[PDB]
Amino acid sequence: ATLLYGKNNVLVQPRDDMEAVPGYLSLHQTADVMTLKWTPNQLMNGSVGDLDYEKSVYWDYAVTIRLEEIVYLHCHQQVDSGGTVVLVSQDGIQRPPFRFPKGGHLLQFLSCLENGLLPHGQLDPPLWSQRGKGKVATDYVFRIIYP
Amino acid sequence: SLFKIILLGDGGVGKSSLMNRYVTNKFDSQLFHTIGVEFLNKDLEVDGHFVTMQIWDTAGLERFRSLRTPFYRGSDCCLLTFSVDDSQSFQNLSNWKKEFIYYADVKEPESFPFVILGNKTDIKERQVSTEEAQAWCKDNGDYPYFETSAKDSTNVAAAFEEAVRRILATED
Ligand SMILES: Nc1nc2c(ncn2[C@@H]2O[C@H](COP(=O)(O)OP(=O)(O)OP(=O)(O)O)[C@@H](O)[C@H]2O)c(=O)[nH]1
Ligand SMILES: [Mg+2]
Repeated sequence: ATLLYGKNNVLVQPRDDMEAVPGYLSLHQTADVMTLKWTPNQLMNGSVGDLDYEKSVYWDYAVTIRLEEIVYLHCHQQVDSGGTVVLVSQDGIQRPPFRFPKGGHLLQFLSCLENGLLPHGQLDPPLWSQRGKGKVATDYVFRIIYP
Repeated sequence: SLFKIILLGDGGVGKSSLMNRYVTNKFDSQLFHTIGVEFLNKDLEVDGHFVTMQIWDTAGLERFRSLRTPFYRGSDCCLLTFSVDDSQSFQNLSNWKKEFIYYADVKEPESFPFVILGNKTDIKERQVSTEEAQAWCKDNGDYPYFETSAKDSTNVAAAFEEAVRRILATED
């Protein structure tokens, strides 16, 4: 079990009325199986107490997804802002976007995702390709492919 | 090949700021304690060696110890960081070195490359003097010492390059 990517302060907003919750986003590979996790900060930072830890409201917000369940990544990178990505799953379940902090974190995540899918999988179109630099704000759609 | 470099040091000494200054040439004044681990890649050439370094940023806070220690293993060089305006962070250097050795399980601990950074050198009101820091470095393994400022870039690149240089030296 190895860590391919980690990023603090990835926000997710469970509903549009309530403010975004900051959390840690990680990519992990155990064998050839990649899994994406997002965990609200209060569950990492030890700020719930032993007795409440097992049934905290924040456990309802934690996500863990096997990458093979993902068919599309629909990314959105506004200038002077943080990128968002929506994972589109084979099951059709609506998932809230992850929002990255300002900077090139979106691309970095896409890059570690790509580096890890190899050699059995890859992003389509490739990150290095002309199509892979999105279309103009900026909008990306990637498919995960297994040759 | 791939040269893994890890930043350790008390909360708030400027570990994240150093990585971001070196990799992206940017500085943020904002307060946020790193919780989970992160890394960035950077390529450069050193003494005619073309190299990929992977810089691992970690939580400095005592309470977040279990979130950083699993990633000590496999490190090629450790950047132990303190802030020159924070004597406590300086006094913690030994404990940081001890902690790394314990969790990284390195065969030869007194051969292992450390590089020591006294960050925030742009702050004139110091609590640690240069000679004091130089003296500690010499009496605890004869490590390279750099006075750095992530805010104004002072010696930031020099420090990371020396880390690669130290790694290159140990491959023998
Ligand atoms: N004046 C000055 N401030 C700095 C310098 N480096 C970092 N800071 C500031 O000090 C604070 C701490 O910065 P961080 O990089 O987040 O410290 P850290 O070591 O990464 O802290 P932890 O995540 O808690 O382990 C922030 O407000 C930074 O802007 C510096 O070189 N000079
Ligand atoms: Mg930090």
